[PDB]
Amino acid sequence: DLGKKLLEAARAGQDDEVRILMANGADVNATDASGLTPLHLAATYGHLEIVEVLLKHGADVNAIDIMGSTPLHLAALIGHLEIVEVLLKHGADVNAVDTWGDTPLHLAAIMGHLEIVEVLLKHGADVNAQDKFGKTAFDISIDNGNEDLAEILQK
Amino acid sequence: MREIVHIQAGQCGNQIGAKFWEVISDEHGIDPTGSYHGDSDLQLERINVYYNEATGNKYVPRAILVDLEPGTMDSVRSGPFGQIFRPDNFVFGQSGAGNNWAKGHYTEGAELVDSVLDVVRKESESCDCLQGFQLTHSLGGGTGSGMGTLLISKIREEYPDRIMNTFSVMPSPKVSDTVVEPYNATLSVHQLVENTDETYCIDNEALYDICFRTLKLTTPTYGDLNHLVSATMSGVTTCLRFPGQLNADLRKLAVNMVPFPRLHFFMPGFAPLTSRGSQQYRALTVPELTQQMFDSKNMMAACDPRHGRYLTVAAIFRGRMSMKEVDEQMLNVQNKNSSYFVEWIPNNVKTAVCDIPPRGLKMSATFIGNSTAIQELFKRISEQFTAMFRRKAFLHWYTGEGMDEMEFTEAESNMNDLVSEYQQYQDATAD
Ligand SMILES: Nc1nc2c(ncn2[C@@H]2O[C@H](COP(=O)(O)OP(=O)(O)O)[C@@H](O)[C@H]2O)c(=O)[nH]1
Repeated sequence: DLGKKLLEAARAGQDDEVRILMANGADVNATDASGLTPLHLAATYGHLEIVEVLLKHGADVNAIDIMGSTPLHLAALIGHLEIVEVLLKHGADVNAVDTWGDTPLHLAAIMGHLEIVEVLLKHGADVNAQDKFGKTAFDISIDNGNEDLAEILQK
Repeated sequence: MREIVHIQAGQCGNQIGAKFWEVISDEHGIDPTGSYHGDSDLQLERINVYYNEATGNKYVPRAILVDLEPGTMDSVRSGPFGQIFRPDNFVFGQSGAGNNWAKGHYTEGAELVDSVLDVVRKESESCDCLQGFQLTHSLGGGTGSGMGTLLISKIREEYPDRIMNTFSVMPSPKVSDTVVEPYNATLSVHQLVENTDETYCIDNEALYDICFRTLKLTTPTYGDLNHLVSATMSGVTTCLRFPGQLNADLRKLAVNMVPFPRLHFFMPGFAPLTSRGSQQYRALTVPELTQQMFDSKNMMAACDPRHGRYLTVAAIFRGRMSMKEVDEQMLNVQNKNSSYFVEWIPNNVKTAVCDIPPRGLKMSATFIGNSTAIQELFKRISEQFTAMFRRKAFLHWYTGEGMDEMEFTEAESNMNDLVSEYQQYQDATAD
């Protein structure tokens, strides 16, 4: 198989196996055993130009998995500013639903990464989108203990 | 019960251990080199609680310093009172963890642990009445959390009748760079609830908040916090470095503080608040001292006690003032806020007073608070954690180092029963 090597190539963070594997006709969006594309893994563990040369080689800027996560779910959660800015530059989803009901703004809010909220909201995040436990995005900040996250959710 | 053997590991832990030994080596009167340069003998009645004696007026801090990063030790040698450390007690690894718990617990810490156990051994072979063990570390990183918990487990299974005290600090996405921290945190808690006796909680979030709002330091450095923690350390160790009936040894200390074996997570707090090297001209009085050190604006953990109820409290006042004033303000806060105390534990707040004040102050006050509100600190982590373990990110780090993966959800069930335990004893009236 030639999608496995690309999957663990964008996950381990490399420039060579993301330059001449899609060259051999490798599935640019090849998944694994539950549904992670090499863009989830290039956006997730903290790698930049792999998401700029992958998202210009046919990467779906809105791909899901077994529980419902997108590359913006797995970039607003960990905390990589430039990967959320670029992932939104191609037209990602700021109001995606997964099996536990969370949206990427709930995940960037839970993990206390605040500028990801500063740009996820300015690009149209829904403050009235609730989850499996019936709490909005403005209902995460008042239960967290973080005032700086409740200041951007009421502005 | 007299001798206390102290240990520091991890970046944060070694740092705060240094700040501790600074302020207390000045308060006890030891010079940088290691000779008694004090004035009052009040600083030597219980000096043996933290120093061995090398004959010739040499006060060797009964301490041990560890790290898997070979660097770290440099920050020790530049520590102005750092030459006083015993040569043999320097045990420094050379691999480094890089914010990884299983690397410190099942991998390389598993290699250096038996090297530390022997120096601890020859430290206990020269103690008259060895009290217990007192540790300093951090929870979000790699070395401290993991190797710390393993060390505590082995000491526990070699010394079961000695008190287990830990001064642990908290991760938060306000100071932590990486985000592998809501994993190492829950692991560390999983081991702490089951292996330790006492545990003091310091939240990085609180120290950032205090450095920004109060001290007006918009750009908080990483020593600005070590100041704030070392102060609290002197405040809560006063009961063990100076004479007095209240909180004599550590056993007594936990006795009036630990109502249930698992619930042992304190929320320290100090008044007044100062920056580094800035003394107090209008030094604080008494009603503002106790009116502050029971408010939330001076607490050391991001936990509003006004939401919960206090199980036990141990207040400590330092300096020269009026005794009646002290006890009176104590009971005043108690009964004007008897709605914040479990009325089914009475006489729950114990207050002592010590003569020698801390450095830069003439009157100070320390706080130690086993509250039911501390669960808010553990409902936050189990939120940063359940949002990252339901996704399984970075699990090849730990699981790919001999770790079980279910030793995670074990910790989630453990901490999520702990939260229900602090919520349990919040609304139980004396029926
Ligand atoms: N207040 C304070 N926090 C620290 C210090 N060093 C590290 N930390 C915190 O501890 C966490 C882990 O960092 P580090 O100490 O390098 O990891 P460890 O040594 O492997 O436990 C980070 O999230 C930091 O916020 C320090 O000197 N002071």
